[PDB]
Amino acid sequence: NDWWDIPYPSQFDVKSLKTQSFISVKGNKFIDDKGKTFTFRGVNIADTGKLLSRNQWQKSLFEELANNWGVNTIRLPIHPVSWRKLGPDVYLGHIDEAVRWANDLGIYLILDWHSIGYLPTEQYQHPMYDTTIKETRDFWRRITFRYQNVPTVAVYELFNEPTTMGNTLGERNWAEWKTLNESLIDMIYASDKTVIPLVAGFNWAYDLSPIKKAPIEREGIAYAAHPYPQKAKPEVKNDKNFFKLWDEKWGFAADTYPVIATQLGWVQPDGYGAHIPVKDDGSYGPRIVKYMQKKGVSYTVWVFDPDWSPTMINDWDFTPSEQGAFFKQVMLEAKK
Amino acid sequence: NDWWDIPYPSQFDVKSLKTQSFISVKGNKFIDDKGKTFTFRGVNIADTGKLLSRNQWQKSLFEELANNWGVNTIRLPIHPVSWRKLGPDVYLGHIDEAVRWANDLGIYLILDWHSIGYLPTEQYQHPMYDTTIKETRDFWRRITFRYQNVPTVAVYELFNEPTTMGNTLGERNWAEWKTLNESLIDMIYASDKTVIPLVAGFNWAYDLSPIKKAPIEREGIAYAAHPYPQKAKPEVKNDKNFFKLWDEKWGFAADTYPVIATQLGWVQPDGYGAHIPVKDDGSYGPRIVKYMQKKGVSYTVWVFDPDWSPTMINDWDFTPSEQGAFFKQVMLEAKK
Amino acid sequence: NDWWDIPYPSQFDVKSLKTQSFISVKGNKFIDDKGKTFTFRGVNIADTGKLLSRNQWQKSLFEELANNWGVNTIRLPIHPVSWRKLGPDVYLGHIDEAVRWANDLGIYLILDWHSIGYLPTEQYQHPMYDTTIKETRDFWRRITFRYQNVPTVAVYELFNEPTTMGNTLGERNWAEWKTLNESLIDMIYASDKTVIPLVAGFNWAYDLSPIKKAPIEREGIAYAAHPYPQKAKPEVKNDKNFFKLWDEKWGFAADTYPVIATQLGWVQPDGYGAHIPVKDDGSYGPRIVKYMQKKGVSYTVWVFDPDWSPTMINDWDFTPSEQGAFFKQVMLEAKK
Ligand SMILES: OC[C@H]1O[C@@H](O[C@@H]2[C@@H](O)[C@H](O[C@H]3[C@H](O)[C@@H](O)[C@H](O[C@H]4[C@H](O)[C@@H](O)[C@H](O)O[C@@H]4CO)O[C@@H]3CO)O[C@H](CO)[C@H]2O)[C@H](O)[C@@H](O)[C@@H]1O
Ligand SMILES: OC[C@H]1O[C@@H](O[C@@H]2[C@@H](O)[C@H](O[C@H]3[C@H](O)[C@@H](O)[C@H](O[C@H]4[C@H](O)[C@@H](O)[C@H](O)O[C@@H]4CO)O[C@@H]3CO)O[C@H](CO)[C@H]2O)[C@H](O)[C@@H](O)[C@@H]1O
Ligand SMILES: OC[C@H]1O[C@@H](O[C@@H]2[C@@H](O)[C@H](O[C@H]3[C@H](O)[C@@H](O)[C@H](O[C@H]4[C@H](O)[C@@H](O)[C@H](O)O[C@@H]4CO)O[C@@H]3CO)O[C@H](CO)[C@H]2O)[C@H](O)[C@@H](O)[C@@H]1O
Ligand SMILES: [Cl-]
Ligand SMILES: [Cl-]
Ligand SMILES: [Cl-]
Ligand SMILES: [Cl-]
Ligand SMILES: [Cl-]
Ligand SMILES: [Cl-]
Ligand SMILES: [Mg+2]
Ligand SMILES: [Mg+2]
Ligand SMILES: [Mg+2]
Repeated sequence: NDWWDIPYPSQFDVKSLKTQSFISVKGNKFIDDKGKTFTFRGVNIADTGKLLSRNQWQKSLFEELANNWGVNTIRLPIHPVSWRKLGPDVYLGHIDEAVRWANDLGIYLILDWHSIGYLPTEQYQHPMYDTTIKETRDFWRRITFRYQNVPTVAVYELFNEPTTMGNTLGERNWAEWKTLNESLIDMIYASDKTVIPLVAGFNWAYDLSPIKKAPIEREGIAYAAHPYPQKAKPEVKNDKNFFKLWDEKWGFAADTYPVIATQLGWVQPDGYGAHIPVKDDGSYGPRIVKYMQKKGVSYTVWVFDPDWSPTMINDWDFTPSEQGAFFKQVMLEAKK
Repeated sequence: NDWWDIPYPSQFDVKSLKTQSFISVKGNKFIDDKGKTFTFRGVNIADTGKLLSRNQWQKSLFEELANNWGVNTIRLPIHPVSWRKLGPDVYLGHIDEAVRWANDLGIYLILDWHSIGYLPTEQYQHPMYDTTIKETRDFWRRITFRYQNVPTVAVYELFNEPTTMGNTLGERNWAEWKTLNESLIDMIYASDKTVIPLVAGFNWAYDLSPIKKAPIEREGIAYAAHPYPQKAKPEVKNDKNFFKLWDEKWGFAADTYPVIATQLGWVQPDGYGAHIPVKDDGSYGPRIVKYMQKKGVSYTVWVFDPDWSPTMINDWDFTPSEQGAFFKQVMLEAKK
Repeated sequence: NDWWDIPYPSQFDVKSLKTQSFISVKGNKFIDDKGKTFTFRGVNIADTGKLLSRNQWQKSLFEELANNWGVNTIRLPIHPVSWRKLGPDVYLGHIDEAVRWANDLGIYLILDWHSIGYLPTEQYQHPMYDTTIKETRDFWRRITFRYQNVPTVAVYELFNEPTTMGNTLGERNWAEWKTLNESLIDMIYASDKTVIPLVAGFNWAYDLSPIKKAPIEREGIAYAAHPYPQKAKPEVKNDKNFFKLWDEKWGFAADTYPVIATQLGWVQPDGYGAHIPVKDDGSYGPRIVKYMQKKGVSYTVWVFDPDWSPTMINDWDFTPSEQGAFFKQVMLEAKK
């Protein structure tokens, strides 16, 4: 009504949660607050607004994943268009639901500001990802305040997929991107020092190689990787050659910092919603899992949804897709 | 209708005003155009839009202040949300009213772009204060053009209360803020060299100390200070200790440049709309007045409104509040 | 409907066009792809949205110009307010029409992002020109993608008229403007290397003199000039004195780079829609044409419209205005 009476914001009520360990960074590993090494293992679900539109934003979704798919983590890809469409207040109210659901089940959330493009020039792959530096800062300001001292919310993934699309969106420049990530980290750490910022490299969060010489100059962070099957292109398709290429671009990072592969997965080239870079004959599955397990790398498969591809499920009865069936058994075995 | 026919803007008609002295900066003082030392002494009123909503935007308001409260100055806190809500054209049309009313009564206006936060990152304490560098420049561009050669409009207070809220809004950086103020000053001086820009420091316009080594590198400006009672926190509460702390952070500035305390005031801790940093037992009143009178510091008390706190009045019949009664007698005595 | 289903954009179908030479830059000249020196000679028409509003956006308009006025070029001044009003999708669909019409007639288009002001501070002469760096980049991103490999679209005129209006809009700074143009060029060249970027100087695209020491550091570009009659102000009004002043500020550029005078023209001081800087007794016409022909300078007269001034026509039956009659004969003679 009267703009001067608009309330100041409130923080999530931590008393509403059951006891749950905080996850933290220690050297190249995540650890829980009992000191035990921890690996994020789980899935993406679709944007909250997408799920709400078909009445699929429900605790039953989290229960299925925790109880039947072996997950300890769900990644929420918050699309800026949806953040605007629902509005911050309403969107945050739904994130609160996810927090309570995850907490009840003893699982963790990665909050992902889900854009694709080059934030320093504010140019993007598609309008669903459109944002500004101002809006991006404000999202992280609001999130960090609201979820202060909440162990369930473990990771703040600052910007899903940095890319300039062959420099059509701007001139990719590591120093500039590094500085902007450091700026976001500083805002976050000023508000909550317990959360783990997750930083991505260029080429759609595939190339971490700039961190060899110029890593982000902040402690307690982890690095993202999106090792989709068609990103590495060896002439001879075997474990050794893929492993070497992955090592060069992103895997080396796990020697020094924790790494979360926050997107990975495949569909057959003639399968549902097939597109570059997610097409594969299936051999990628065992290979990427072997690689990640060798390096202790964390992961959230894309995507546990029957509409968005590559799918893990064929329907809302959770009939597994090819990749779904594969990762389900991997996660169930890892949980044991 | 057709965007190509939208008129270019017009300037305030100076022929509509009665003769009134221009106020200017000379060394550490303000002077009128007869050469006599001048002190701004007055009050804030509420945002124009707030007053309009209850039909309280009236000349009778200015008349009460000039005739009965001893003021020579009114500060208008133009909130960006209200600037947008009324629209520039309509808001400026109401500022024109204030100009004619003030001019008729021989009093002056401070125009305050009333935001709280960190403009370089475009992050703010509350959405009522939300703005951008672009909108802020445009506000000053429009204001400076419209009120060219108008003596009644004396001071352009560029940004009410700079703060990063413990670096949650961004990393406070004096060089960056100094440069941005210099940029705004350059736009203003390109359009009207007679106006006085008023520059604020960090910690909600409390800390001017960076100007000891790095003052804004422009002539004819003054500095703002917001010495609310709870800003200085001496262990022993007496004149000497408060004076020393005020000296350290803002009072020293008055030795070299003119200073306007554009917000100050108090309410009892159990009084109406009490909040940090405006709570005091009342002893602050005599103390801040003694301090300002000693240093020749100008001031506008916050706020001459019965709804917005700390109030100077309890109702629209102008029943004085505690601080209202106090400052009313101070201003009346100073006017004599 | 559902934002995740919003289509990715498509490119203009080059198979829809008849064969037409590409125009390119070679040293200080334009050449066609047969190697012959080429001069752009033509007119501006009004903004597409302006023409649509009165049902004047028609192929008949292009046919009149190509068949009866001797043009080989039409400049389209795309106003940001109109880009927003129609929306990118609809505006681009109308530009597609112009492409097909021009191509059919064997003539070329200059696409002009038609703003006036200082892009680095995002401050402008009038709201019809209002834009941001983000919107400007996005316009060029969309344009370059859509018209890839289209010979008909020859020139991308990045920003119509740079000016700070006496530094009221910001502090003019060549290094800053040069860098921003280079940034836009890099985005464009990443998407289509065949197009010709057209760069403007300060003082409403009049002053190219900064390029003597600090030219844009990219190949294949041309420079704009807007030599309106009142821009040069010799005390003695003859060819020699105007030529010298034009030489100093913009004409020298044609010695080293190709130049397009993308706005020029006049109306009598007591004529229709007369204003600075377009007022002249008519002697300017022969003088500017003589000057341009001497230097091999390309041009598009402002403006072939009966409402927008200075006009080339008095009505939609194409009754020529004074300047219209003059330039019509110049262009017809040049075409022969
Ligand atoms: O396009 C060629 C280039 O592709 C590059 O890979 C991109 C890839 O990283 C990206 O991965 C994710 C997106 O992050 C995610 O948003 C998207 O979700 C879609 C979903 O696929 C649709 O079914 C649904 O309707 O809408 C959602 C919207 O979020 O899922 C993909 C993984 O499938 O996807 C984009 C295209 O969407 C890829 O462009 C690659 O890195 C380059 O090498 C390549 O040139
Ligand atoms: O919040 C803790 C921190 O407070 C810091 O002080 C801030 C103070 O400087 C600021 O002063 C003014 C505002 O500038 C002014 O906008 C506000 O007006 C309110 C009014 O109080 C309400 O009654 C009304 O409904 O809405 C108007 C909107 O303009 O009045 C205050 C003075 O009372 O106020 C803010 C809070 O509003 C303070 O945060 C302090 O500097 C820090 O040390 C402290 O940590
Ligand atoms: O104003 C004083 C200053 O004028 C400066 O010249 C400007 C001049 O370059 C500019 O040229 C073009 C504009 O680019 C173009 O947009 C405008 O179109 C108008 C048209 O004139 C109207 O009839 C119509 O209704 O609306 C369109 C909107 O696009 O046409 C002019 C040429 O006539 O025009 C502006 C004013 O419109 C000039 O300010 C000059 O360079 C300075 O020296 C001078 O101080
Ligand atoms: Cl990239
Ligand atoms: Cl594909
Ligand atoms: Cl601060
Ligand atoms: Cl309080
Ligand atoms: Cl200029
Ligand atoms: Cl004029
Ligand atoms: Mg947390
Ligand atoms: Mg004035
Ligand atoms: Mg082309």
